[PDB]
Amino acid sequence: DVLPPEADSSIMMLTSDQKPDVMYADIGGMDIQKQEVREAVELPLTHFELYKQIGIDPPRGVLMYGPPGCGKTMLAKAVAHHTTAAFIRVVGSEFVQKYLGEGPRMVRDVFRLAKENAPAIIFIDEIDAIATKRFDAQTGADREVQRILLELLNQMDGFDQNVNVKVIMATNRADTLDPALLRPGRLDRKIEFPLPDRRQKRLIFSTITSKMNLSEEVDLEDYVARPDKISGADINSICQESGMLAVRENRYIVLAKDFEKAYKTVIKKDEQEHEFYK
Amino acid sequence: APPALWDLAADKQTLQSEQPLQVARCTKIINADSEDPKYIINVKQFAKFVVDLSDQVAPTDIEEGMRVGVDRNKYQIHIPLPPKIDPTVTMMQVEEKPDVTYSDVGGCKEQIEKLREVVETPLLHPERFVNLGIEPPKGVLLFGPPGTGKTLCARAVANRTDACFIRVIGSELVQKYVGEGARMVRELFEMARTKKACLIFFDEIDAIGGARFDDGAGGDNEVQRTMLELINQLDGFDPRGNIKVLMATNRPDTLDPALMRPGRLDRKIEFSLPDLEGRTHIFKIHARSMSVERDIRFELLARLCPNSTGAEIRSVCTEAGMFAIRARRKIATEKDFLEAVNKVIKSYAKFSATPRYMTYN
Amino acid sequence: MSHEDPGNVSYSEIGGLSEQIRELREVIELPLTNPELFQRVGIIPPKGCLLYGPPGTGKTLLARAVASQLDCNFLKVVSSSIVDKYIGESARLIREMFNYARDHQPCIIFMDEIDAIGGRRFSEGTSADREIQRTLMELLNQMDGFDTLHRVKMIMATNRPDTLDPALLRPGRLDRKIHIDLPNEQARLDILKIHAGPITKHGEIDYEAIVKLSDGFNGADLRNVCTEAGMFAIRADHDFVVQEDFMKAVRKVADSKKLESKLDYKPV
Amino acid sequence: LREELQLLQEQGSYVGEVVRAMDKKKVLVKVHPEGKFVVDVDKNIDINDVTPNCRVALRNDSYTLHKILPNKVDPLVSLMMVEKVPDSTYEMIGGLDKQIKEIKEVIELPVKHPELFEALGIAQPKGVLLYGPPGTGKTLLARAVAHHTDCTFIRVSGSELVQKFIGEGARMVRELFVMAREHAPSIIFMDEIDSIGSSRLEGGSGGDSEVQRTMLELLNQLDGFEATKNIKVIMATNRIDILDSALLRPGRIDRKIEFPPPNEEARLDILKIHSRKMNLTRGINLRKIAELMPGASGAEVKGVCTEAGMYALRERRVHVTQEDFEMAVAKVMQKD
Amino acid sequence: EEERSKVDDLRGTPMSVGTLEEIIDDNHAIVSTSVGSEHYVSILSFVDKDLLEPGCSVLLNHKVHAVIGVLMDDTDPLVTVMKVEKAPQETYADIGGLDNQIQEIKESVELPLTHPEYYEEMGIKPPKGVILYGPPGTGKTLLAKAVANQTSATFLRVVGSELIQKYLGDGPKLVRELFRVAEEHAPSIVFIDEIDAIGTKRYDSNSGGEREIQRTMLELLNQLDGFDSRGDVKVIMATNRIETLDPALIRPGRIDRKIEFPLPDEKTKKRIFQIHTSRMTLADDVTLDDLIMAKDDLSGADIKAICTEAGLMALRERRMKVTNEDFKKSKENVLYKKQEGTPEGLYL
Amino acid sequence: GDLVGVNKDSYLILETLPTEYDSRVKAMEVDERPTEQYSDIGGLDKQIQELVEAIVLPMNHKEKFENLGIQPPKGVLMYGPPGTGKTLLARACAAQTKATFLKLAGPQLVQMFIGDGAKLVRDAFALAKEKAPSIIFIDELDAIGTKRFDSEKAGDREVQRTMLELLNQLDGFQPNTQVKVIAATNRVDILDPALLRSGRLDRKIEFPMPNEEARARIMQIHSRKMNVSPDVNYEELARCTDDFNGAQCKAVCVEAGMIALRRGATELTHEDYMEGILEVQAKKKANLQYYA
Ligand SMILES: Nc1ncnc2c1ncn2[C@@H]1O[C@H](COP(=O)(O)OP(=O)(O)OP(=O)(O)O)[C@@H](O)[C@H]1O
Ligand SMILES: Nc1ncnc2c1ncn2[C@@H]1O[C@H](COP(=O)(O)OP(=O)(O)OP(=O)(O)O)[C@@H](O)[C@H]1O
Ligand SMILES: Nc1ncnc2c1ncn2[C@@H]1O[C@H](COP(=O)(O)OP(=O)(O)OP(=O)(O)O)[C@@H](O)[C@H]1O
Ligand SMILES: Nc1ncnc2c1ncn2[C@@H]1O[C@H](COP(=O)(O)OP(=O)(O)OP(=O)(O)O)[C@@H](O)[C@H]1O
Repeated sequence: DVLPPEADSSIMMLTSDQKPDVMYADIGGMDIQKQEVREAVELPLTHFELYKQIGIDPPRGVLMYGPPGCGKTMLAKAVAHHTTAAFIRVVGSEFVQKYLGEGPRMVRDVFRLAKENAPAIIFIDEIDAIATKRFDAQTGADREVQRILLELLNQMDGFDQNVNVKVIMATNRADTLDPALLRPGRLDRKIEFPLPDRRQKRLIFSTITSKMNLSEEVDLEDYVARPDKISGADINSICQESGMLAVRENRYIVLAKDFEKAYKTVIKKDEQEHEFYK
Repeated sequence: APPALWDLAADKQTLQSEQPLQVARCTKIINADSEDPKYIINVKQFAKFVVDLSDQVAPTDIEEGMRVGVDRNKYQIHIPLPPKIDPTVTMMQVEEKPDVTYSDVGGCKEQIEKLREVVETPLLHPERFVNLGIEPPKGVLLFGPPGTGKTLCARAVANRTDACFIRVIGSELVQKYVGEGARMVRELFEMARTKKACLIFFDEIDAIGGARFDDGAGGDNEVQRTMLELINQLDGFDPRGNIKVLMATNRPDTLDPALMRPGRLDRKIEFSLPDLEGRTHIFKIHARSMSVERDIRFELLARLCPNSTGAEIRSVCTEAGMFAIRARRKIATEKDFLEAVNKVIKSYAKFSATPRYMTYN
Repeated sequence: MSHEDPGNVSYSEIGGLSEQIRELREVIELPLTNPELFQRVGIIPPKGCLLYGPPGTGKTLLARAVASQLDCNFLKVVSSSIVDKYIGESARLIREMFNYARDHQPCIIFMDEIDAIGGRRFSEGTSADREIQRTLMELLNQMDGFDTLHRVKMIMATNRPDTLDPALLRPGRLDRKIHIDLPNEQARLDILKIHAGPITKHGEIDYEAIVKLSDGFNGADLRNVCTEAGMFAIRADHDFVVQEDFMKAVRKVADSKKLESKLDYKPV
Repeated sequence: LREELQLLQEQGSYVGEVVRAMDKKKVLVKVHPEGKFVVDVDKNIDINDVTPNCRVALRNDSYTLHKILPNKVDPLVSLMMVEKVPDSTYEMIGGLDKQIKEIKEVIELPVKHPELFEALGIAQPKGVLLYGPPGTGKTLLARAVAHHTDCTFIRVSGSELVQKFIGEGARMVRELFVMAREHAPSIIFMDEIDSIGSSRLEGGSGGDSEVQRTMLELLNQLDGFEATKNIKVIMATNRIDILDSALLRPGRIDRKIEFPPPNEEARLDILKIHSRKMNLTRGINLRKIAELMPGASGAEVKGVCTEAGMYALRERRVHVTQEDFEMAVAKVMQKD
Repeated sequence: EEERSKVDDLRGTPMSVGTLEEIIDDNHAIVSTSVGSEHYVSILSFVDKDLLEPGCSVLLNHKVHAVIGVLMDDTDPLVTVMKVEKAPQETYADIGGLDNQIQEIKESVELPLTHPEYYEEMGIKPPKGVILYGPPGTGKTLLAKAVANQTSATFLRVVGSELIQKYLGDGPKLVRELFRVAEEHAPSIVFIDEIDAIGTKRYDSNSGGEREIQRTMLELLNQLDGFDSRGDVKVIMATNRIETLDPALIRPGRIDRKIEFPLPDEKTKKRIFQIHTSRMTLADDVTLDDLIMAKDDLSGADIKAICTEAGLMALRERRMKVTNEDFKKSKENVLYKKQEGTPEGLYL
Repeated sequence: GDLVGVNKDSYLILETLPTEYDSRVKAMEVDERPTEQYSDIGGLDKQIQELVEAIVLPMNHKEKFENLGIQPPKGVLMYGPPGTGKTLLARACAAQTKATFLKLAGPQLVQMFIGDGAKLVRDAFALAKEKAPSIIFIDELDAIGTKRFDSEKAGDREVQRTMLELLNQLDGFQPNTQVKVIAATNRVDILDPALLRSGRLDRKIEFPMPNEEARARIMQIHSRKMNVSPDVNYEELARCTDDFNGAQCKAVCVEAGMIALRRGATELTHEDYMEGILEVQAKKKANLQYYA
């Protein structure tokens, strides 16, 4: 006798339902951005008769590159607010074991519950590790898990078509990835998280100060100017260090000297004999 | 098949002797000893085994790190196996059989003489330098113009007195595996001290001797595994060694291995290379090649080919016989090939004049 | 289980930096005795810190003394356990070691000499750099929980923080970055009193000549100068020594250490 | 089943892999986690169905081969070949008609014609190149001409898993030169690793300039030995360093095709081409709608339909009024 | 006959395939099979023990861990590449126009093998092979003698290229390529061509860069230097431009004959094209007087290319025709191609 | 624990068996005592006292340290251009002090398998707590202590983590002050600033080229084991030596003894010293012409 299927496998899923994370109303004013998002999220989740009509086959591909900054998992738990689905969360190294016989079974048991249960979303963090190509026998298992990556790659076309899966991929460095992994027909959509630059500055100072203590006294006017000059960046979580110098206090409502001291340490700048043309 | 008949027919006594020692699987290394009877042993199955030893083997013969036999049933020690090592890496390391006897020298006397007394003379007469001690030097070095490289090492092969000696080159020890070079140089002297009479040789230390340090990213630091560890393993005191090793390379580079050797090694000679009156010596061994006319004067063509060593004038007597069959003739007179020799020096100097000054400069 | 460090006082006796003693005091030790202070105001304690060097000494000691000052609770991690062996199974041991780190509450995590096991992916090397990242994945996973997070305090140390990569260079995983400075005048008499300890000398003396001749030295280096001047006493067959022969042994050895002080420049 | 289970009861029964076959009737057996084995006869199925690398069952007791099982070797490769490109027959390609008449006589000749080689007086062509700003259709035309030529098509690198199945110390492209011969005679392509990173073949030469040697050595055999003919390649590049490909090949002997930028004759038919898979009306004029975009890229043709097709996906109706047709053109003109 | 039905019960029917580790003088032969297992194997059967050598595929009987004999080894994917021959399909009737160069080196390639009598009396001998170089086909110029050397003995062609071949380097498996082909026959001709070392765009993957590409070439020396090889393995190297070989590397070889072919003249180009077209012409009628007179000048490389497109453009008419306005217009493309870079100079 | 014995599948442990593991990791090298003594160095009597002190003082003089509060040195950095006779002088001091010697080298801690030399110090310093000094000597600490600038990583990986671990257990664990460790380097170019500590390198003396008095001494005291030729002024051979290494001075009596073979007489003259002295240095073998 076989399994039902299935008993699934070890580890676990979900855990992203604790709430709250991030509200989507921040982009609600545009409606130019949400219209493309609204068509790329909830309609690809469950819709049937609308596809075969127009004939366009929606791809499962989601590739997230561009960090820093972080982005990513914010929009992951934010989708949990949007829709409810089973989230498979595993590190790229989670299936590495002492034997090479269990490996092909685990990634098979992960992708076979995606076609079995709907809707399903599987998230693997930074698979660029196993993307390293080495033929050596001691790395043979290390190359065996990259063919496992090519195995589950063979398994992701088994989802075609159309039922069912949602594959979101995130990596810090895509230079080590193989060309066929980013090729369309499997992953047809490359979502590049933009560099924080100037835009993510003010947004990321506002989200940390809401988690910071008020700050109903402390006036954000001077901290968006002088600390903004010395930012690296060194963007997202140094603002948390600005809050982690509030625990340095010793003060009930964070003093002005606490913020300024946090950003001025990292990172330093050395000026000005050259850029003075400005 | 008749040789394979009685060959295959011997399995009747085999299977009778196959029952004993069948349990020797597998080779296992021991660890420590708290008492005399019981020792802890580790096997390649990854499972460590404490056990006593059979009454057939004395306890004093078991030393820490000794691979011994086993009885898979009782796990007890069966018979010791001397080799602990090594996977592969031996076949390119081991060199056997002679070639290139001493008669192939190109006329260099003092050079080949003082490097002969560092190796052949001490081993041929051990009591001599022991009573004459003082003490033999700890090593030698070879480098210079290419002629004559790698042949002087082949000279000691046919002049070898008793047992063949080990040859090692740098590029075979590259990683992949790191730490073999350490493990290798330790075991070859342990294998030596039993029979002695085994030389250790290393070639082309320039590529693996890159010195010293750079900003980043290394770079030379992974190359420091080859140069620094080999010199360090040479820097031992045991004894060290009995055969006083050897060294050969191309350029004197680099500075760090070059400044480390005077503290240990000795006898640094510079080629030499032919003397103006020594170019005829390479022509003497070549005077036995094919049929040489008595009118030929070797002193005449010697001066016309400067810095030709024995390699470039080996082509002289080659181009001699080369154009001899091209012209269908038999012998080659002096004027015959030397007309082509003045061409073989100049026409081959158009692209490169073969300087060695520009290598280190 | 057996790692121990004193202070309290011996931590505050290091003489510097003064505000850095005031840092991990309320950051590490305080959450256990008064967790209500942080949760009422709403400020979260830092989940990580990084102490580099050596502009002076105190990279390890600063986090080390507050490590056992929280409680008898501590878990010490040595960089030798991460490398493991061929096809190293320590991936589950990094999980095992942190699993038993949660057996101790509130937990503290150390990492020392990460410039070895912190291998950088800038220039892509042998797969040994990959398994370094996999061991980093075992670090982050359990510390990314889904489990005790704000309660546990992780610490890492490095020679230079160019090995962290943009992941660890970022806060979160490695949050606080703190360096060490030199003491001042009349504060030299302060750090002096705690370096007195077992070694004693003549009744009438002034220690200012001793310590002033050695500037920018490790606390053990100055402790060596006191012993080196004390080991000159056995050559003089006396218990104490006059300060004239002191300054001799003090100045000589100190100037010999300064020639070896090269490579103190560290990247930011 | 009870009696047969007793035969399978002790150790069960295994599955082996035969690396080589012998005439002595002893067959080598290999299990994936275990080591290689070998066994005497063992004769069940006809021997002609037993080939190296093929999957075979293994008995427990005598360790013989009970049956013969179909293996997968070509399915491995061919699956990677179907990943890079769809089918894309002649009905899936258009606008290149001037160039398809240029490429056919190179492609069609060794499959069907060759007896007229001596009559035409030309050696078997070494390959063809296509260079121009992308653009599409260069990949679609690969298996297009080959479809009506009846010759099967194999694709290209990365490969990417041929660094193990084929050894590292192995010669790579020379080992891939074997795979093309092991398969039925086919055609190759260059895809892609042509990037804007700065400008160079620096990173492209790993999957291009080295595969340039593959077309030489394959047709060197086809000339010399093995069998039989029918091996071809197609180049895909853009601008600049193609002149270096003309430095590597001194014109001997390469068919001349310049991969065009998107053109009026190209956009006219290649639109209807991709509209055959979807059911729409005839009220759309493909002539003038292609002339309003004299630029951009050939991939923008699919960008018109597919990307702007999500707007018709917004109103929950299979077809939309002409007001959106001008909006479909308005979206592609903002990126210009 | 009877030995087949006799030893079968002594070895099989089931058995295993292991590997050899080391041999002891006590007749116990230590073997190693997957995974991590040793044993003492004492067998007098079928050996042949001397021809084995370690690393072998030698079998291991199930009862109990004994080696009855050997079968064979293929082996590895590496051997399946070349598959001989190469047979003389590049013909001396495809080349012509070179005389002073064709006479000299014809002796060196034919100096071994035939005429052994005065070769062995020498005893020094030049068993170093030869060396070629030069653009575009100057190295391919005398390659026609290498294929003329396929009519007897054996030939080998190894593409040097630049990047794909990397390994440690250590050159471990390329010496295997040279060794396995010489085990079939053992005469040999080994040919290397197109060394790109000076023309590299970048280093490949983790190799080096810079000196590590040099040290694997220094290992290419130490292989070829070399210690210790006697027979042939006739070494032939070729490239477009050689600045590579150090003053030390040329001394072992090739210290005798390395070749340079000058650009062809009107006599060579006419003898190049007429001989190349001796097998197949286009519409017959071809006269070589106006071909070399119209385009002045360029190598006989592109003269086949313009003739390649000559019958190719006429193939729109499916066999035979010439359009005067179109032919000179199609010739304009290649005419301007060489007329864009006409000056140098005055290269002089 | 581990190491305990247990019988087949019955899984009963009869006795708890020591000690630790494994093979060469437990005992790196077994050395009884050298054939030479500290008296073999001429002219170095000034800088040997600093050496001899740090090793000898914690043993016999320990009772005086608890009275005066004296802490014995642990690490010592012994460095000079080779030959400096550092390794002969180090081990020779362990012969008269009964100290058990253990031979170890820095590069010996690097193996294919990661985590070897690193686990060795966990075993090595555990014996430093178990055993009483004795002694431990290492060499080439400067190379293995190379952290580069941009990492990772060097070829010294396992040891640079091992050294800083060898330095770590000196820091975090006070009982590690037992079994003082001697370190030696052949160059000061690369030095880890973390090496400065009481338990880490403390005594440091730069070794220059020995003076004319010391160079004449060492050549005679290296030859005390062998025959020394009479009729020697010792002044001429001393002043003619500039930058010449002490190990080369041994080669002087070698080359002068090698020529004694072809000379036929084992007796040597004072002019033969300066003959072999100028022989090895400056350089060899050429002469100055064309230089005007
Ligand atoms: N004086 C000589 N007598 C005999 N043979 C000579 C002489 N000079 C040169 N040769 C020959 O020339 C050949 C070429 O030497 P080769 O270039 O291999 O030296 P090498 O090993 O490259 O030197 P290095 O290791 O310093 O680079 C040698 O095989 C040697 O036999
Ligand atoms: N508003 C925000 N903007 C950016 N980042 C945030 C914001 N709020 C929280 N974060 C950070 O996002 C992190 C979670 O992201 P995730 O778990 O995907 O790891 P990651 O940030 O991708 O790691 P890495 O940056 O190394 O790739 C949290 O550590 C948190 O500090
Ligand atoms: N200053 C010195 N005092 C005494 N002996 C010396 C001196 N310099 C050189 N020697 C002699 O030279 C020989 C070479 O020893 P050397 O100094 O090269 O070892 P070392 O370089 O210290 O070893 P390592 O490099 O492993 O530290 C020794 O036998 C030693 O007796
Ligand atoms: N301020 C101080 N007071 C007392 N002892 C000190 C002080 N600073 C350092 N020490 C002593 O020095 C030794 C090392 O201390 P610490 O860990 O601060 O330096 P380190 O980290 O080893 O040096 P590095 O930063 O170069 O690695 C400790 O054993 C300690 O006893």
